[PDB]
Amino acid sequence: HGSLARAGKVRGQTPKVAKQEKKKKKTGRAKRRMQYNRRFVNVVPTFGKKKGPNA
Amino acid sequence: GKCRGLRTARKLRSHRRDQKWHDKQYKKAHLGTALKANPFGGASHAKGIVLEKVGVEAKQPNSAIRKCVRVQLIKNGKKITAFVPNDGCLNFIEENDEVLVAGFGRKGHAVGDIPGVRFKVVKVANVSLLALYKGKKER
Amino acid sequence: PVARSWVCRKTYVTPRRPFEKSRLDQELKLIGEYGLRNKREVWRVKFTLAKIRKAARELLTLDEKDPRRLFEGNALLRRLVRIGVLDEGKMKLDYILGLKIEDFLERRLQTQVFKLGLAKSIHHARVLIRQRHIRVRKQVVNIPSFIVRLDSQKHIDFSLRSPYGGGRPGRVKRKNAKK
Amino acid sequence: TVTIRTRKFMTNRLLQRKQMVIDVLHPGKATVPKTEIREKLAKMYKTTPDVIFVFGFRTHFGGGKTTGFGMIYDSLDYAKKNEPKHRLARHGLYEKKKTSRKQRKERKNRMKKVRGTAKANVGAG
RNA sequence: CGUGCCUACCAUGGUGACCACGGGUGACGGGGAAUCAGGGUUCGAUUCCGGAGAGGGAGCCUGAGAAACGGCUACCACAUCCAAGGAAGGCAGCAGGCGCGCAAAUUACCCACUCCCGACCCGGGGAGGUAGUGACGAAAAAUAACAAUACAGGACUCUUUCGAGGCCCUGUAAUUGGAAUGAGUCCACUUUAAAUCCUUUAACGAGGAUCCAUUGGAGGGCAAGUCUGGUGCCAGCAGCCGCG
Ligand SMILES: [Mg+2]
Ligand SMILES: [Mg+2]
Ligand SMILES: [Mg+2]
Ligand SMILES: [Mg+2]
Ligand SMILES: [Mg+2]
Ligand SMILES: [Mg+2]
Ligand SMILES: [Mg+2]
Ligand SMILES: [Mg+2]
Ligand SMILES: [Mg+2]
Ligand SMILES: [Mg+2]
Repeated sequence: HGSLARAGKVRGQTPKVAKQEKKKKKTGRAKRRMQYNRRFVNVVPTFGKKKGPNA
Repeated sequence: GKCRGLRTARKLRSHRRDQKWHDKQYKKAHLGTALKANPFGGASHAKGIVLEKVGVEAKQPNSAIRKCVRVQLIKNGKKITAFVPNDGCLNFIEENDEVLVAGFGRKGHAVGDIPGVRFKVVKVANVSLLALYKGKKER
Repeated sequence: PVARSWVCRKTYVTPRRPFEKSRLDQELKLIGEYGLRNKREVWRVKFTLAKIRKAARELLTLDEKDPRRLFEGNALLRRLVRIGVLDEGKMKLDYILGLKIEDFLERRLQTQVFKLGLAKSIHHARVLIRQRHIRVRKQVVNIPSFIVRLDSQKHIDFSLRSPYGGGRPGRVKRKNAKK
Repeated sequence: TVTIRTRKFMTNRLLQRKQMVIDVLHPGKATVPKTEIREKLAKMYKTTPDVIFVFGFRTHFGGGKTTGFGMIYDSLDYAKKNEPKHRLARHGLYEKKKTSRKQRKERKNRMKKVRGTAKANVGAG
């Protein structure tokens, strides 16, 4: 009836960007060590109503 | 009320066995026509051979054309419009292929953009469309 | 057919609500305080505190002179003394119910290592029990999840290991540069 | 120089041997061999090592003790009688040399085929 | 051996709405497993006990024991060899192979352990035991730490403190040891029927090209961007609402 033509119009028109180097990340004990050290032991010099982990 | 006397446990069995069929769930799970009318033969996955490519229309608040494959199962011999999942990947599916298929979400319904598709492509000659889309293993 | 064994227990809890802000607060303060690996061992200790409170409530369902209560209720309480969760005073089944999760996080190896000195900022204290450098009594201990009882409780004496014994596996790789 | 005590002891009057549980304390080195601990038992009871046998040694996770069972026989034939054919052989007292399957089991079929003096062929070769 | 178990004779009974009889079964039954308030709901071919069957279905020799099938005969269905005249067949035993499927492990080592058989202290045993494969799973568990010193992202009790800290983390692609600790290369012991693995023990083996953690997502449900650049009801994502 209609076409099967545009098989990935956007994925064909993707301007690719190479995934750039970032230093390799701690896991297990140590990632959750800095997850705790990011936002619970240390935020208290501000108040607690704003929510900005990514903004 | 109920038949609450002490010796009425046959009457409660015979009544509870009589009302349980009007549920949709117990009737499909325990009547024989659900086992021997559907495709897949009461399994989870099924390998199948491409008859052709079929592109079906869409419903109204999501106007598009969805891109699917008619499939001849080796097991059953039945005909199925299985949705080609990914974003390109109409290309990576071809004629006369091993096409593993499975349902979307629930066997008695569909997903709310298509006229009739219930099925979804996994393998292309034992190579998944997760592989073909990225990780580029082989056709 | 074969005979070795077939038995298994899943010392683990999956929680029910996956996405609560309120739950992640209590567990992220719990990781960073007692220096843990991951959240499955947060749930292990609760599964024990689940497994305790099953028997604690069951033996309140029974009669007073119930000898099945008198043997099972006492011996559970003696087990709590031999770990040292409780006091050596209160021997009642309701005082079992008053327990908490933080007693068990104290009686783990590193925190009694943190109470017996030579531990030095908890994430390091995980390491000195992982690297074969803290042993209890005569048997050499390695796994950090060791409940310290009260019959040992004190005897942390690790012979022939580099901050106590010496022995030269590796500083010879330093002294060979210094020859 | 190694620290050995026998904890749990027996005297087997029926088998004419003695049975003792041997804790070998290794504070230092790798686990002292089959041979040298057998010489410790040969010297602690002052009897001959060619008639004194031992087997079995674990190692309990860092330094520690290794545990096994000592055997002391009187005569070598007393040692041969009340020991199995394998546990002698690690000193060299027993050799079998037909320890293979499918040579036992091919001959069990080709002897089954013929019957008689013709089997005395294949019963020879 | 007791009985319609058959045969003879004779009577005319038996079971049924308390679901009989007739089907269906994706029914081997149990002991059990999953799910967790209580009460249930769904599986249970699967090591233990009991029944059945060796392609189908019949028939019998020997034996205390079989209607045996790694016994025998006949038919049917498959099916190999051949001098065409005939003979041997039977893996839902162990491996393996084909066919079948979404679907499941190598023609291994050995009676050392567990037990069993025999005329038997001695020979037997793919029953079993052991390795190879193995992410169905389950238990414990590093993944680059880790403490310092140091730039400071700078907070904290405290005295005007614009900081002494016997209190702290942090971005440190800043330096250091315990050259830590195992992962492997690898003497030896040992375990083990021999070898194998854990372990024990000898040396070597970490500063980010290293000895490397991915999987799903980021409108609401639902933990987490109005951040950019492409896309412009097309491509497509989304288990439902819907977004283009
Ligand atoms: Mg339950
Ligand atoms: Mg129940
Ligand atoms: Mg049985
Ligand atoms: Mg039979
Ligand atoms: Mg047979
Ligand atoms: Mg057979
Ligand atoms: Mg994705
Ligand atoms: Mg997003
Ligand atoms: Mg949210
Ligand atoms: Mg989803």
